[PDB]
Amino acid sequence: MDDLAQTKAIKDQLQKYIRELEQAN
Amino acid sequence: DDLAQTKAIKDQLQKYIRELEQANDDLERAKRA
Amino acid sequence: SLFKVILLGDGGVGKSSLMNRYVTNKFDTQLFHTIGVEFLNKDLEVDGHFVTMQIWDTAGLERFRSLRTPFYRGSDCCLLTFSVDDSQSFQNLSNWKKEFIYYADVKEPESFPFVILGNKIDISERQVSTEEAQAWCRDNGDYPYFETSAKDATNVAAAFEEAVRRVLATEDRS
Amino acid sequence: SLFKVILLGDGGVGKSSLMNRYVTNKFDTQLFHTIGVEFLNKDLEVDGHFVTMQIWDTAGLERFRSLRTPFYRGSDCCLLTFSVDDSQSFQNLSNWKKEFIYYADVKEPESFPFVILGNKIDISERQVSTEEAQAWCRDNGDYPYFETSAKDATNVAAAFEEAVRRVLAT
Ligand SMILES: Nc1nc2c(ncn2[C@@H]2O[C@H](COP(=O)(O)OP(=O)(O)OP(=O)(O)O)[C@@H](O)[C@H]2O)c(=O)[nH]1
Ligand SMILES: Nc1nc2c(ncn2[C@@H]2O[C@H](COP(=O)(O)OP(=O)(O)OP(=O)(O)O)[C@@H](O)[C@H]2O)c(=O)[nH]1
Ligand SMILES: [Mg+2]
Ligand SMILES: [Mg+2]
Repeated sequence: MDDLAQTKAIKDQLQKYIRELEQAN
Repeated sequence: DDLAQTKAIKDQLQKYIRELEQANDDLERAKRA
Repeated sequence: SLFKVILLGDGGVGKSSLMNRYVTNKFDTQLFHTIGVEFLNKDLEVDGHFVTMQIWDTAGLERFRSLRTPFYRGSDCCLLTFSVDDSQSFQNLSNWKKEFIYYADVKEPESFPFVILGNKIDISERQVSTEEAQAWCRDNGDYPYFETSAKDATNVAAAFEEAVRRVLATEDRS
Repeated sequence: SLFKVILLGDGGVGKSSLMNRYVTNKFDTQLFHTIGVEFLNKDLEVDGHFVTMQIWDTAGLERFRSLRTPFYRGSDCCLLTFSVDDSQSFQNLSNWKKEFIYYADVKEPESFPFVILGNKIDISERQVSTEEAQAWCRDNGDYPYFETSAKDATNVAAAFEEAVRRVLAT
């Protein structure tokens, strides 16, 4: 699933980014 | 369809960050006023 | 064939924990709030029928509404989740049904399959009783009601399996 | 195996426009700025070798640094991109090269293949001349230089093909 896996990895990284924006706000 | 569906989620996530980015542009332009 | 089922409910009632218990038989005390949506696949057999269930987990927090709502559409069955230690999460059920009905755009709401979950029954100090939850289910669609614990695994498997039944029952309604 | 080539450079230089032009042969006037990363598969013949390739597209804007840099690992070639109508994008090429090397965690970073792209050469009023870009390429690793137009589809495949040649060389 390296394409699925890779896309999961991108999705996860986007969720990290939101998690840190929200915790400051 | 799992690959297709994950891409849709990522798209929404990216869309959300764009909206969030807009929200902060509003507060920063509020601070400047 | 594939069955999409979706978990809706207030932040922290245990939607993620319910899904991780069912799919991976694990439980986590320090579980992070869901950011947007997640899904997992599980193969099962319900009443002879071999079936793949795609379980959609959503963020309960208000600020993530726009993140979750574009994934309501296409659900065969909705799992409304509240916590028995949280009266507010139970009062909100009407709102979560109304939100699912709008964004998935379910015409024929009178027959669409919902299954209600009172989670965290392992917690002694309850804040919602069994009868008042059972009352609400009888009056707002006559839905199946499951008292569950993601922590203990109580009635978790049964809750998800029942959702497939409700889907099979209306898919056989042609 | 799968050649990974990745596009870095200032926001709005045309990274997503080059990748989309090369892979799907489309160009758009009002593309959204990239949020994080993207990748498209692309398979081709180079000098008669069949090659499987994955083009990675990264956000130019600084606030998205933390989204792009986890994905530098395992890249085979890096395409440093500027716009010829934007002298600031050209001056920042060194900053992009250093950002790649810092996060890419590549063995022997001094011999890693970079290809340099000066995009938007359809625009007549240039801020960066061909000669100064070539001087910089020659003086900062001796990298191959390609002038491109995603808009007019100028020299777009040639840049990605050369990147493949550089990986094959390595
Ligand atoms: N005792 C007990 N605790 C639980 C149970 N389910 C969840 N918890 C705890 O309560 C917290 C909330 O669980 P979540 O699954 O994140 O709740 P949620 O509905 O997913 O919350 P959102 O993701 O914000 O919608 C978790 O950190 C768990 O440790 C349960 O059945 N019993
Ligand atoms: N004339 C001309 N315009 C271009 C060309 N490539 C891109 N543009 C325009 O310049 C803008 C920038 O293109 P993008 O590809 O989005 O730039 P980018 O590097 O992806 O920007 P970030 O996503 O912020 O890194 C686009 O809106 C295009 O209309 C080109 O080759 N010629
Ligand atoms: Mg959750
Ligand atoms: Mg881009």
